[PDB]
Amino acid sequence: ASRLLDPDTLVELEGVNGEWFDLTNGTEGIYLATEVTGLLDPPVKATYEEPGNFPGARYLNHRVLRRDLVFGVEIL
Amino acid sequence: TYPAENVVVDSDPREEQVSSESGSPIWERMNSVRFLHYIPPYTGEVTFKLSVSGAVPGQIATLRLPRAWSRPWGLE
Amino acid sequence: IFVERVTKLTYEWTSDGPKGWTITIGYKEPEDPILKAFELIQYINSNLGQLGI
Amino acid sequence: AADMTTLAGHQQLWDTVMKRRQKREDERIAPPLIRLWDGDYKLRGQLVGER
Amino acid sequence: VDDAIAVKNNEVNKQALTYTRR
Amino acid sequence: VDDAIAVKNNEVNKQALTYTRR
Amino acid sequence: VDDAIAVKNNEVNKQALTYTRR
Repeated sequence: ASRLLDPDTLVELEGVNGEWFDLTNGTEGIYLATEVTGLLDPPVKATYEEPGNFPGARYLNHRVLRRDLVFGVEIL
Repeated sequence: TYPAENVVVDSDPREEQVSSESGSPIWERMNSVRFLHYIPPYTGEVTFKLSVSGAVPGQIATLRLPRAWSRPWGLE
Repeated sequence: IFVERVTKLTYEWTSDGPKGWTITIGYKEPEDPILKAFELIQYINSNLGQLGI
Repeated sequence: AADMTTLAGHQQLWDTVMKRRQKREDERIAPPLIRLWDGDYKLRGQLVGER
Repeated sequence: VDDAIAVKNNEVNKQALTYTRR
Repeated sequence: VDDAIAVKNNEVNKQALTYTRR
Repeated sequence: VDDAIAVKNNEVNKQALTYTRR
């Protein structure tokens, strides 16, 4: 089959004063740039312990960390 | 009514070796006796001779020898 | 050959196996100076008890 | 018992001493037997699997 | 690091029990 | 790290001799 | 390292005022 991949994805920011930015269409002259880390799953720390002098390790706990999100905006 | 004094024996030296589904402290009455020996690597045919008293026809004991390999592919 | 009596033995085991033995031959003060402070304080509390009698 | 008249028995003596030497090596790296007991000294269990 | 001072502190606390009691 | 704690321990032992006689 | 030992010492010197006076 033949197909253009043009996703429906809309990205908007609402600021601390209630002003808005469309980062997809750029009607405020601002666009999200080609580098994003920290969308999708948040970071997790998983903790394990040694079972004494025996094979492997045992699961203790896991914790979701803060989401550190790194991106750029292109400003015309 | 409690369940019968059915026991699970695990010979692994780390865990409580003898335990019962009734919750009875069957680690007492074992009088310091432990299971001490493993089946060594590359052991072929073995006959396990059990014996029982005070049991009726159709009662079933079981054995497991769980096969744990260092690899997905070989070592036999 | 210096000869004296074994005054202390310490054994240590970890999930990496043995660390072996610490042997003290002859009489030695605690190497940690805080433990030398505790040793003097034990002698004081014993003498302080008898002065109360 | 080894024959001290011939080299074959001197090799058996040497190999007997190397066997004893190896059995001591295995007892170097073996951990103590650890056991826990209550007040009144009843055995609760042997401890294996400590960190 | 704080952890190395904390580990040695814990050893001295277990050896001080030679010399003190409640 | 442990060697720095060991050096400071040796210096304290040498200074404790102002205050002690065995 | 020796800086962290100096910080730990200053904290103990302060806490020892609970238990001492001139």
